[PDB]
Amino acid sequence: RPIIAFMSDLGTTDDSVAQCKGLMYSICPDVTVVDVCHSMTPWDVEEGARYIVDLPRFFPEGTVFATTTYPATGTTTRSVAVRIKQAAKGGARGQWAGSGAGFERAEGSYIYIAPNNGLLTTVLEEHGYLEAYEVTSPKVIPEQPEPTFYAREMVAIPSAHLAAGFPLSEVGRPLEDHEIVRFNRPAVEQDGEALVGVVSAIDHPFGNVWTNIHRTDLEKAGIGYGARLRLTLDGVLPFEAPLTPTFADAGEIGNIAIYLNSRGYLSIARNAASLAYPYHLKEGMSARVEA
Amino acid sequence: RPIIAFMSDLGTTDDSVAQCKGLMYSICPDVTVVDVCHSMTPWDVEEGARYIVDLPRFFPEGTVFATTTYPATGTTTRSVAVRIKQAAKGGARGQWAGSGAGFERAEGSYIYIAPNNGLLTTVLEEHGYLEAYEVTSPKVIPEQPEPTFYAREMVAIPSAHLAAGFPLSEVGRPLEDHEIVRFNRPAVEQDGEALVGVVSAIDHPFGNVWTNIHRTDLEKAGIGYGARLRLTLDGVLPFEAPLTPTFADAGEIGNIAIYLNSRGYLSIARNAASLAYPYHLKEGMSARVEA
Amino acid sequence: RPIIAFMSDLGTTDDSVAQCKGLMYSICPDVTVVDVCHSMTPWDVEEGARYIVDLPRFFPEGTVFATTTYPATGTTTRSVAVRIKQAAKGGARGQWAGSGAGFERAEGSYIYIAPNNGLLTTVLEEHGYLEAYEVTSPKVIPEQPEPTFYAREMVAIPSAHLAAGFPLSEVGRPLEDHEIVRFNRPAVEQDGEALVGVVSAIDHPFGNVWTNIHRTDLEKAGIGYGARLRLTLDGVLPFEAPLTPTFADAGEIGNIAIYLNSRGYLSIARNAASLAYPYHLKEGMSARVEA
Amino acid sequence: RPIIAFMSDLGTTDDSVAQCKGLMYSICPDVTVVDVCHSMTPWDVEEGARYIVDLPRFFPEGTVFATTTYPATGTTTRSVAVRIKQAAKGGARGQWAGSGAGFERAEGSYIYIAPNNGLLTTVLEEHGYLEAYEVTSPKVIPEQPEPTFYAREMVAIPSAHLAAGFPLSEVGRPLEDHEIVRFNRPAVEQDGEALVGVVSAIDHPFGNVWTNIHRTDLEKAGIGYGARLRLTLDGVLPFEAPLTPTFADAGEIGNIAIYLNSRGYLSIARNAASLAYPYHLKEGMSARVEA
Amino acid sequence: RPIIAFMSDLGTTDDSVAQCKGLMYSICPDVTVVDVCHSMTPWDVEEGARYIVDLPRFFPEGTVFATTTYPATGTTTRSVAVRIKQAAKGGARGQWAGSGAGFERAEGSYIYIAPNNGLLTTVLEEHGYLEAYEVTSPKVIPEQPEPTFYAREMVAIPSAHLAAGFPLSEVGRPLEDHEIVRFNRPAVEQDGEALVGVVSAIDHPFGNVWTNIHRTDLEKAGIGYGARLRLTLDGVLPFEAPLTPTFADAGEIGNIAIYLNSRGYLSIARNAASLAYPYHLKEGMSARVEA
Amino acid sequence: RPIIAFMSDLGTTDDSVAQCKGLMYSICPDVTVVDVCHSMTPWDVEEGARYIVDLPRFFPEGTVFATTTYPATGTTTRSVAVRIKQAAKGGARGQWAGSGAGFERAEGSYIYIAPNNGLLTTVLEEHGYLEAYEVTSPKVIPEQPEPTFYAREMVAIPSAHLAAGFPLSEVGRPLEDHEIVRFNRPAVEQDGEALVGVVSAIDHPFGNVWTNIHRTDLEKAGIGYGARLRLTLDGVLPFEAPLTPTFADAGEIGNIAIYLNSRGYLSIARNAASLAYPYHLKEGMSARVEA
Ligand SMILES: Nc1ncnc2c1ncn2[C@@H]1O[C@H](CF)[C@@H](O)[C@H]1O
Ligand SMILES: Nc1ncnc2c1ncn2[C@@H]1O[C@H](CF)[C@@H](O)[C@H]1O
Ligand SMILES: Nc1ncnc2c1ncn2[C@@H]1O[C@H](CF)[C@@H](O)[C@H]1O
Ligand SMILES: Nc1ncnc2c1ncn2[C@@H]1O[C@H](CF)[C@@H](O)[C@H]1O
Ligand SMILES: Nc1ncnc2c1ncn2[C@@H]1O[C@H](CF)[C@@H](O)[C@H]1O
Ligand SMILES: Nc1ncnc2c1ncn2[C@@H]1O[C@H](CF)[C@@H](O)[C@H]1O
Ligand code: MET
Ligand code: MET
Ligand code: MET
Ligand code: MET
Ligand code: MET
Ligand code: MET
Repeated sequence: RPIIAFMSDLGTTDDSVAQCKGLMYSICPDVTVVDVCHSMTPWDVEEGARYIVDLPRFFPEGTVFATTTYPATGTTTRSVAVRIKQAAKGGARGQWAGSGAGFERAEGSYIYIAPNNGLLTTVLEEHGYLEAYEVTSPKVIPEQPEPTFYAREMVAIPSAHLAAGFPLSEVGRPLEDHEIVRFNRPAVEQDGEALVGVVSAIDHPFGNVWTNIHRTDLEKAGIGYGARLRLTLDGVLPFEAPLTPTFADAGEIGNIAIYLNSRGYLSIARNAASLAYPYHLKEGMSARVEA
Repeated sequence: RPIIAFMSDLGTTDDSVAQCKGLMYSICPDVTVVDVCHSMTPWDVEEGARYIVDLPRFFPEGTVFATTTYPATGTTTRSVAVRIKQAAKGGARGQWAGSGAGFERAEGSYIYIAPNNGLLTTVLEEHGYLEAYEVTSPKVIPEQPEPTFYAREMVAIPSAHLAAGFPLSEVGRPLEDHEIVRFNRPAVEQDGEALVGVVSAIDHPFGNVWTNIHRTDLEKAGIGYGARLRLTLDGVLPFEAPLTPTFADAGEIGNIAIYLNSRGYLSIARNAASLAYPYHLKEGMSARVEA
Repeated sequence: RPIIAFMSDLGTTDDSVAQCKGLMYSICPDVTVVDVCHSMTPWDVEEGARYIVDLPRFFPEGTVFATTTYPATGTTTRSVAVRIKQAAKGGARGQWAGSGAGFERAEGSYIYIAPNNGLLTTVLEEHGYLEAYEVTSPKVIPEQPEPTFYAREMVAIPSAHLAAGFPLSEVGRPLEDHEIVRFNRPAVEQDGEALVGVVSAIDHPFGNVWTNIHRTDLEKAGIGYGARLRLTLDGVLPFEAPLTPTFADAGEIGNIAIYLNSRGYLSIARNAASLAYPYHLKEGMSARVEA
Repeated sequence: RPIIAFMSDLGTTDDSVAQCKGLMYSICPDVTVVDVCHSMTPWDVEEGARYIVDLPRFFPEGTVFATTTYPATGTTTRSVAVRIKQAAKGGARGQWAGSGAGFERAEGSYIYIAPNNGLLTTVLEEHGYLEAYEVTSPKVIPEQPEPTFYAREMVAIPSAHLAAGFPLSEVGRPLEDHEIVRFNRPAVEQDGEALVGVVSAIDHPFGNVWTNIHRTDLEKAGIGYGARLRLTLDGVLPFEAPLTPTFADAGEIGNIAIYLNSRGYLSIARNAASLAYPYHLKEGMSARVEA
Repeated sequence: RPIIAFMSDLGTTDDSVAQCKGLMYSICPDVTVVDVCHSMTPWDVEEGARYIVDLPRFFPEGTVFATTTYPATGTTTRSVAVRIKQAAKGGARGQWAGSGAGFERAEGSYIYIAPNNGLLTTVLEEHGYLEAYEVTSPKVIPEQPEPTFYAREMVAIPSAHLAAGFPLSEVGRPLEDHEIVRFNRPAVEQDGEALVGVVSAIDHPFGNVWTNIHRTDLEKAGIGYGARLRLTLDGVLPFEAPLTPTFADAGEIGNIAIYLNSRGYLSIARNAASLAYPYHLKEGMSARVEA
Repeated sequence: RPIIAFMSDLGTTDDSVAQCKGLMYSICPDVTVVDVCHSMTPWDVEEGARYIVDLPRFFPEGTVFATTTYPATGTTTRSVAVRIKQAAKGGARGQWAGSGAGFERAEGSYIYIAPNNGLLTTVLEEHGYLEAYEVTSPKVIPEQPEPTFYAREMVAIPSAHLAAGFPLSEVGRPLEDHEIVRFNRPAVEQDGEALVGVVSAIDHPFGNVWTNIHRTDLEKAGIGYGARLRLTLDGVLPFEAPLTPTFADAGEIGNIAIYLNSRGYLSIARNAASLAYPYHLKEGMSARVEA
C-alpha cells in the first residue's frame, strides 16, 4: 500500500498538484498520495524544510516523501533521492507517534526525493541517511522535462517510481555528502543567560508563535516546565509566563502561554486566541527568552 | 474499505493534517481519508459543528468522522466517540443524498470522534446517538499524548483505530448524556410574525448569506417557495425577494435570491454575484424573515 | 482503480467538496478522488477551463474529470458528459507527460462531466470528443436534485457512476455539437509585428504572469527561445528579456524572465521573486509582445 | 480684507498648496487664504464641482474662489475667471447662511477662477454669471508658467491678483458662454414613481451617503418630510425609513436616517454611525428611491 | 485681533469646514481662524475632548474655541458657551507655554462654544468655568438652522459672534452646572501597587502610545523619572523601561521609551520608531504601570 | 505682515500644530501662519527636506520657515536658525515664481529655523546661507522646554520670535558650517550612458513618480524635451516615452508621460491617471534613465 506524501510550493489554486498526482497514480496505480501541504512560501527552502522534517515517524514505513520547492527548475540541477536512517522521535518530549507507546519505525524506512537545493537539510540532520542518489535516470524522470515544472518532472514523477518499487540506487549516481546542498541553520545563540533565536514560524491558523529555540536549548540553559520566562519578540514586544506544557495552562482565554510546540520548540501563544495576528508578529522576528 | 472523514481547525498550511493522516494510514492501512475541511475558525465549536452535522448521509455506512477543534488540548479532557443513530435526511427538501431516490443509510452507521467540547452538539441533535464513550484507552490514544496536539492524539489516532474496526465500546467508559458537552444553540425567535435569527455563515467562496432560520422554522410560519419575503440583515437591509429554489430564479445576474440552501436553511444571495463580500456582510449579523 | 479528478468552485472552507466525495465513494467504492482544485473564481467558466484543459495526459486512462462551476444550478440545465478524443500532448514543447518519453494515452480514454455552460470549451477545442451526452438519467443524477448544489447532483454524483462503469451513452441523450455551450476564446491579435493578447492568469502562488499568447503564436512570428522580446503589460509596462526556457535563465534573483510556461504559453516572471504581486498585475490586463 | 477660498486636488502631503499660498500672500499681502479642501479625487471635475458650488453664500462678498483640478496643465488651455451672479440660497430648505435670517449676499459678489475644464459647471448653473474671461494676461499669470503646475500658475497666482483688486475684465478676453467648458450633469430619471439617481458622494468622515436626488426631485415626485421611503443603493442594498430632517430622527444610534443633507439632497445615513464604510458604499452606485 | 480655534469632526475632504470659516469671516471680518483639527472620530466626545482640553494656555487671551462633534444636530439641543476660569498649566511638568517662563494667561480669558453633549467635560474639569450659557439667541445662531449642520449653525456661527465681541451672557440663558452635559471620565484604578488605565490614544502620526495615567496619578505612587517601570498594554505586554523625559533617552533607535507626553500623561513609544503601528496597538487597550 | 510657513511631522490629527500656532500668534500677534504640510514621514529628514527646499521664491521676503521633524526632541540638541542667501529660481525651467516674469526675491530674505539634524541640508545646498545661529536664548525658547515637543519649543516658538522681529543673531551663538548637520545626498550615478538615481517621492495624491534625476543631470547627457527615453523603475520596469513638458503630452488618458516636475526633476506619470498607485511604486525604488 505505497504512500507518497507530497509537500510543495505549488499551491492549491490551480491544477499543478493534480498534474503531479495524476502522474503518481499513472506510475504507481496502487499509491496513496497524501498531501503534506502546498502552501509553503515559494523558494523558501528553510520554511519548506519545517514541513517535512518531522514527517517520517507518522508515516507507514516505505513512505516516499516528495518534497519540493524548485526555483532552479529547468536548470541542469537534478533532484536528490535519499533513504533516511532514523525515523526519529519528535514532539515536545521526543517520542514515537501513535497510540500506546507509539509506533516504532525501522531505520532506513523512508525516502525523500527533493530538489538538491537544501530543502532536505534538516531532514538529513535529524534523520541521517543511508544512501543518497542524484535523480537522473530516464526510467524515473522525463527525457524532456518541462523546464518550469521540475516539481513534477524531477520530484513527483520519480517519487512515484520509488513508491512503485523502482530501486532507489537506480535513479542515478550516488551522491557524496558534500554534493547534497545544505542551508546553514542559524544557531540559537547565548547572550548571557538568555537564549537568542528567531520566530521560526507563525503556526497558522492559530497565530501561535514558534521560535527556533529548542527544548534542548532550554535544557542547555536550565529551563524546564514551570520556569518563569521572559520571552521578548521582535526586540520590541515583551511577554512573560511560566513554561507550560499547553495553551490552557495559561488559565483565562487570551492569556499568554509559553510552551513547547508539537515539534519540540519554544513557542508562545495566547490561550485559545491568536497571538501573532493582532500584533502582526511574523517569522524572522527575533526571539529572546530569559528566565 | 474504511473511510475517515476528517474535519479540523488545523489548516492546510503546514504538515499538521499530514501527521494525522500518516497516523491514520499507519493504524488503518486500507483507510481512505477524506478531508472535510481544515479551515474552520479555530476554537469556534459552533462553526465547526456546521461542517460536520450534514455529513453522514453523504458517506458510506461505517464512515468515521474525525472532527476536531481542540482548544483544551493537553488538558485532562478526553474525546468522545459516539455512534450516531439516524444518518438523517437533509437539504432544502429533507431527502437522502445520491442519484435516484438517494442512498438510504442504516441507523447506527456512523461514528464521530471529537473533543468533548460541544463540537458534536448539532450532530447529536440532528442524528441522535446510540452510544457514546470517553476516549481513554491507550490502545487507541498515545500513553504520552503531545500536549498541544490532541487533534492528532485524541481524535486522528483513535479515529483510525475505530476505522480499523477497534470496538467503539472499548475506547473507554460509556458517557452519560449529561457528560457530553453541548453548546447552547441560539433559538430562532418570533418577533411578531417575523422570524429573527442570525447570519449563521457566509457561504464561501460565493459570498452567499446563510441564516440559522431553517426550512422547518419557515414551515412554522407557512413560508414556502413563492412567498414574497422581507429579509432584513444587520437590522437595516430589508431585502426583498420571493423565496425561490435557486439563485437563477432571481432573474438577471446580480439580482437578490432568497432561497433554502443545501443544508435546509433560509439564505440570501445574489444570482451569480457575491452578496456578502461587496457589503462586508458577516456571520453573526442579525437576520429577520417575514412574508 | 477508477479516478475522479474533481475541479470545482466549491472552495475548501466548508464540507461541500467532502459531500461530493462522500457520494463519489458511496457510488464508486473503489474510486480515488483526486482534487484538481476548488478555488477557481466562482462562475468564471473561462478560468475554470484553464484548470482542466491540460489534465488528461497526466492521468491514467479511464479517468473521469468532474469539473464544475454551476451558476445555473437548480435550473432545467443539465450537465454534459463527453468522452474526449486526443489526450493531447502539452507543455512548453508539446509532449506526453511522465518519465522517459512520457506516457502515451490512447484516444477516447477520458470523460469529462461538466455543466453545459462552456466550461469544457477548451477541453473540446484541444482534445476533440468522440461522444457527448446530456446527463439526465435518474440512474446517475438525483430524481430531486438539490436546487443550489448541481455541482454535487449533476457533476459529482454522475461522475462517480461513470467512474463506476455506468455506460456513458446511458446518462442521457446524445448532444449534437451545437448543443454543447462554448465560450468565445478571445483571439491573440496581430498589431503590426506585435502579438496582442491578455494576461490569462496570475500563476499563484508565485506571481508569474501567464498570457494567452501561445508558443504556436510565437513560432508563427519566428519567435523562439533566445529572441529578445518586449512584453508590455497593462499597456504601459514594456518588460524586456530574451525568451528563455526557465526562470533561472534570467540570471540574478528578481530578474525578469520571459518564458513559455508548462501549459505552452508566453509568460513573464521574475527569477525566484514574484512579478505580479508587488505590482498588483492581474488577469485580463493587456499583454503585447514583439521581437 | 480680501479672501481667497482655495479648493484644489493638490493634497496636503507636500508643499504644493503652500507654494500657491506663498504666491497669494506675495501678490495680495492683506489676503486671507481659506482652504476649502485639497483632497478632491484628482482630475474628477464633477467631484471638484461639489466642493465649490455652495460656497458663495457663506463667504464675505468679494471673495475669490480659486478652484482647481488641472489635468490639462501645461497645455494651451487657459483658466476662466467668472463673476457669478446670484450667491444663491442653499441647504435642505434653501436659505441665506448665517445667524438670524442669514446674510444676504449682493449679486455679482464672487469670482471663481478655475481651469476652463468644466469644474465650474454647477457653479455657473446654480449661480449664473455676469461676466467670464479667459485668464491670459501676463499681469496675472506667469509669462513662463510651470508646465505641470497650472493650479499655481493659472489659478492661485491670478486669483491673488483678483483678490488684490486686479480688474477682472483685464485678465484676458471675454469668454462667450459656449467657450466655457461644461460637464453634462447626469439627470435624476423617473422610472415609474421612483426617482433614479446615483450616490453623488460619501460624506466623509461620517460615511453618510449623498445622492444626486434633490429635494426638488422629491417635491417633483410628491415626497416631503415624513414620507416613508424605500431607498435602494447599488441595485443591491435596500434601506427603508421616513424622510426626516436629521440623523437623530432615526431614533436609536445606528438606525437608518433618510434625510436631506445640508446641500439640499436626498441622503441616507445611520444615526451617529457610519452607513457607507461598513458596507463599502461608494460614489457612483445607483440610488433608487421610491415611496 | 480675535482668534477662533476650531476643532470639529468635519474632516478636511470637503467644503464643510470652509463653510464654517466663510461664516466666521463674514461675522468677524478681522478674525484669525486657527484649525485645531477636524479629524477626530466622529461623535466620539471623549476623543474630541482630548484635542481641546490643553488648548487655552497656547492661545492669546480672548481666544474662542469653537469645538464640535454634533451627533444631536437638528434636534432641540442647543450649544453651550462657557468662559473658562483657569487657562491652566500643562505638559509633562505643568507649566505655562511659551518662551522664557511661559506666557501666563489671565483667568476667564477663553470661551468655548460646543454642543452641550459632554465635549467640554475635561475642559470644565481642568479649567473650571466662570459662566456658561445656552446658545439660543437668533443674534448668534440661524433662526432656521440647517438640521444636519449644527457644527456650523450652533458652533461656528455663534463662535464668530463671540469672537466679534458679542456679549457671552447674551447668547442665551445661563446654564446651571447640572445642565452642562458631562461624560464620565473612567478612573485610573489601583490594582495592588499597579496603576490601571487604558491607552487613551495612539499619538499619530508617530504611533506613540498614550495612557490616561497622568503625571499626577504617577505622583500618587511616587513614580518619577528614573523609576524602572513595567508597562503592560493589552494585558500581555509587560514593557519595561525607566520613566524618562523623552524618546532619545531609550538609547538606540527603536528602543522602548516610557515617558510623560506633552499633555502630562504616561506614554510609551519606541525611540524614533513607531510602537503602535507595527503591533496594531489601539486606543482603549488596557494599560498598567508599576515600579 | 510677517509669515511663518510651518512644515512639520506633527500631522493634523490632533491639536499639536494648533498648539504651535497658538504660540506663534501669541508671540507675533500680526503673523500669518501658513501650513506647508504636516504629514511628512516622521523622522525622515531627507523627505522633510523636499517639502521646504523650494519654498523661498514663493513667499514674501522676510518669511520665516519653521521646519521640523525632531526625533532628538528633549535632548541637548538645539535648533539652527539660518538666513539663507539666494531665494533661488526653480521649476522645470529654473525661474522666479509668480505672474509676469516672476517675483525676484532679494538675497538674505528668508530665515529657516529647524532642528539641527540635517533637515536643512538641501535648503543650504540650494540657497546658501549668510548666517546661522544655534537657537538657545530663553528669549526665544522655553526655559523648561517640553521634552517630547521640541517642534513647538525649539522651532515654532522661536520662529514666531523671529517673525516678530527678534534679531536673528540674538537667538544664540553663531554656528560654524561644520556644526550644521547635513545628510548625504545620494548622487545620481552614470552607469554607461544611463543616469541612475532613485524614486525620490511619489507625488501624492496623483501617484506621479519623481526621481532625483535633475534637469541639470539630463542636459548634461544631452537630454532635453523630445528625447525618447527609457526610464526603468525598481530595476524591472522600462517605461518608454519622450521627455515632454507635461502630462497631457502623453496623448490618451493613462498614457505614460515622462516629464520634468515643478521642482525640476525627471518624473514619470500617466496622463490623468495614477502611475504609482496601481503598481504600488514607492519612494526609494531605483530609477534609471537613458536616451
Ligand atoms: N518565478 C519563479 N522563479 C523560480 N522558480 C519558480 C518561479 N515560479 C515557480 N517556480 C518554481 O517552479 C517549481 C515547479 F517546478 C515550482 O514549485 C516553483 O518553486
Ligand atoms: N493557541 C491555542 N490555544 C488553544 N488551543 C490551541 C491553540 N493553538 C492550537 N490549539 C489547538 O491545538 C489543537 C491540536 F490538538 C488544534 O486543533 C487547536 O484547536
Ligand atoms: N450566488 C450564486 N449564484 C449562482 N450560482 C451560485 C451561487 N452560489 C453558488 N452557486 C453555484 O452553486 C454551485 C453548486 F451547484 C456552486 O458550484 C456554485 O457555482
Ligand atoms: N498625472 C497627471 N496627469 C494630469 N494632470 C496631473 C497629473 N498629476 C497632477 N496633475 C494636475 O496638475 C495640476 C497642477 F497644475 C494638479 O492640480 C493636478 O490636477
Ligand atoms: N450620520 C450622522 N449621525 C449623527 N450625526 C452626524 C452624522 N453625520 C454627521 N453628523 C454630525 O453633523 C455635524 C454637523 F452639524 C457633524 O459635525 C457631525 O458630528
Ligand atoms: N517615538 C518618537 N521618537 C522620537 N521622536 C519622536 C517620537 N514621536 C514624536 N517624536 C518627535 O517629537 C517631535 C516634537 F518635538 C515630533 O515632531 C516628532 O518628530
Ligand atoms: C499546537 S496545535 C497542533 C498543530 C500545530 N500546527 C502543530 O504542528 O503543532
Ligand atoms: C452554494 S452551492 C453548494 C456549496 C455550498 N457551500 C453549500 O453547502 O450549499
Ligand atoms: C510555475 S511552476 C509549475 C506550477 C505552475 N502553476 C504551472 O502550472 O506551470
Ligand atoms: C451633515 S453634517 C454637516 C457637514 C457635512 N459634510 C455637510 O456638508 O453637510
Ligand atoms: C509626540 S511630539 C508632540 C506632538 C504630540 N502629538 C503631542 O501632543 O505631544
Ligand atoms: C503634480 S502637479 C503640482 C503639484 C505637485 N505635487 C508638484 O509639486 O509639482
